[PDB]
Amino acid sequence: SSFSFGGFTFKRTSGSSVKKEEEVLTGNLQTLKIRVHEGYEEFTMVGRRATAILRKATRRLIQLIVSGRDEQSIAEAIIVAMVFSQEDCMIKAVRGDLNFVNRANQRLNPMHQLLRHFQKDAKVLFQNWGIESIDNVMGMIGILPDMTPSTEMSLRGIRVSKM
Repeated sequence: SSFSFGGFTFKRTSGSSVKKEEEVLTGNLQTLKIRVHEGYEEFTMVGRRATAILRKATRRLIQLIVSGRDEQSIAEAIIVAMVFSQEDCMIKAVRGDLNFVNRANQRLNPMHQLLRHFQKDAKVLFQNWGIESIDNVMGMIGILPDMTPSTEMSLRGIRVSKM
């Protein structure tokens, strides 16, 4: 029930999915054969400096609650979750070709390609994801596309659990 992605251990806590291959065009008009997880799943994410609860459906982030020691540790977890979501807006936020390889010169898996692209610079990803008005929930806060806190708005589906 656990696996690694992007520096985080993911643990599925509920749900299930079936893989279906889909061929999409990235935002840079490159073909990419993604391995789409169809179904609704709940996960925890545990990294060195950040943790999260993630609920998602097929190519759709429903809820992400993130905790972390600072804005950029939090940002790291968000990037990973947005890529893992497989959302169309994330695919379309790509701005360069995906040709990443490991030290054996083997091409990274598609979801790794995407993660490595956004790990260059996540600004377009974050700007394109979507924002929403929020309610002022005790112990929680919004996070804006520039990774600063807000009590009025947040990235869509995403909240930060404060200390």
